[PDB]
Amino acid sequence: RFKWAIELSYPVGYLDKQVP
Amino acid sequence: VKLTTQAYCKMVLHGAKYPHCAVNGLLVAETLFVDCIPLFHGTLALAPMLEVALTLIDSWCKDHSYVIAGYYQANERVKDASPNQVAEKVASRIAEGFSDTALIMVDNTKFTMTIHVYEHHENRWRCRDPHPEAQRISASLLDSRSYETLVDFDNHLDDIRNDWTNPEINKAVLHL
Amino acid sequence: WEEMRDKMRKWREENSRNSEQIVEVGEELINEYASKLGDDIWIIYEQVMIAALDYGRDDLALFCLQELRRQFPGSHRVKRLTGMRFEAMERYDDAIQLYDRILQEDPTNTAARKRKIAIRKAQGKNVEAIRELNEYLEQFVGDQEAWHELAELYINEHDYAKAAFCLEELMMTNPHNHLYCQQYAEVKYTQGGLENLELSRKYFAQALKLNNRNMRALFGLYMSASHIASNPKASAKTKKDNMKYASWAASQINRAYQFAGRYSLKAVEDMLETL
Repeated sequence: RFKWAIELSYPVGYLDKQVP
Repeated sequence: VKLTTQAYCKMVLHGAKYPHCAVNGLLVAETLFVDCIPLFHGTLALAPMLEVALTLIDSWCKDHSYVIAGYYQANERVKDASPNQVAEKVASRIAEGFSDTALIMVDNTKFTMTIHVYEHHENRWRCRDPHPEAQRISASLLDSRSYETLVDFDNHLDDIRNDWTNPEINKAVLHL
Repeated sequence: WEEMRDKMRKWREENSRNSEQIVEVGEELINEYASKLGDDIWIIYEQVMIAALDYGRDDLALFCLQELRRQFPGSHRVKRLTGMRFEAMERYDDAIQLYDRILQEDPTNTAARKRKIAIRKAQGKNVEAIRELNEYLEQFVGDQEAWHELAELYINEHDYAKAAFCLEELMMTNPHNHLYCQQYAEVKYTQGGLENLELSRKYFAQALKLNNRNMRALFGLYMSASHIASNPKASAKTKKDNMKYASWAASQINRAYQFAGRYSLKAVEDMLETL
C-alpha cells in the first residue's frame, strides 16, 4: 500500500512502430 | 483559516531565493497553518522525489502530531495565476486523507507589502475572498538579506547535512 | 585579491545565474581595475549586463552596452544584447525585426533564432515554440542545450514520451554524467508501465555506479523496486530479486544517514520498515 502513488498524464528520428 | 507569520515568511522567502523558476512548498498544521516547508524548485512534473518527500514528512510529522493540510505553488512567470494539473492532483490526494485541505497560489504580481486561496469543498478548487505585523516582519527580514541560508528539500538531496525544518529562521522571527 | 576575477570566471563557466552577487562584484571590478585587467573586461560587461537585467536595475545596462558599442561598432553580439534590452521592456516586434535583420545579413547565425524562441515563449505560447525549435533542430543538430530545453518543454506539456527520445539523443553522446540517466529514469518511472520501471531501476543504478554518492538515484531505485514488489504481474523471481535490491539499498541509506548523524535516523528507519 503506497499512499502517495501519483499518475501524471515529428521530432526528427522518432517513430512508434515496434520495428524488429 | 488563518495565516501564520512564519508560514508567509518562509513561503515568500523561497519564492525570492529562486525567483525565475517555479516553486512549490508545503504547509503543515497540527484551520490554522503552523509551518511552511520550501521543498522544491525546477520542473516539478516528476513523481518520485515528490512521493518520497510526502512519505518522509508524514513519518516525521507523526512524531510531533502534525498533519500537512496544505499546499502552495508559485509559477515562474508573474502574469499567471491558474491551478495547473499537478497541484490539483496533489491537493486531491491530500484531501483524500484530510478532506479539508486548502490550496494556495501566490499572485506574485505585487510581491511587496498576494494570496489567491482556493478551496475544493466538492468544487474544483474554487476561489474565496481575503480573510499586518507579519507584513512588516517579511519586509524587514527580506531586506535583512537572509534568504541565502534557507534550505529546501532539493538542497537536502545533495548535502544531507542540512535541516529542512531550518529552526534558525523560526527562532529568528521569534526574537522579532 | 584577484580571486574576484576567478570567481566571476567560474560563474561564467558553470552557469550559475543568481544575479545578486554578480552585479556587486561586477560594479566593483568595472572600476579602474579595468585598465589593470587588460583586454579581458569585455566578457565581464557581457556578463554583468544580463545579471543586471535579472536584478531589475536597467541603469548599468546602457553603460555596459555603450562601452561595448564604442569598442565593437559593427558587431552582432551587442545587437543581440540590444534585442534583450528591448524584450525586457517588452518591445517584441522591434526585437523581431532586429533578429530577422542580423539573420538576414548572416543566415548561419543561431542566437537570433534562440532569442526569437525566448520571445515566443515569454508571450505564453508554447506549441508554436516547439515546432520552431524542431525546425531549427532539423538543421542545427548537435545543439545539446536545445535538446535539453525541448525535453523540459515537452515535460511541462505533459508529453513524457518524446522527452525520453531527446534524453536518448543527449546521453548517447556525453555518456559519462549521471544527471542525464537519472532524469531519464525519473521520466520513465513517471510514465508508468512495468516495461518502463524495469528501465527506471536500471538507469537509476547506472547513474549511481558512475557517481556512487548521488542520493536521488538511491531513493529512485528503492521506490521503483518497492513498487515492483506489489504489482501482481511478474513471476516470483522478479519480486524476490527486487526485495533484495530494496533491502540492500535500505542498508546503504542507513549507512549514509549514520554518517550524517555526527532524529533523522528515526524517520528514515520508519520509511524503511513501513513496507
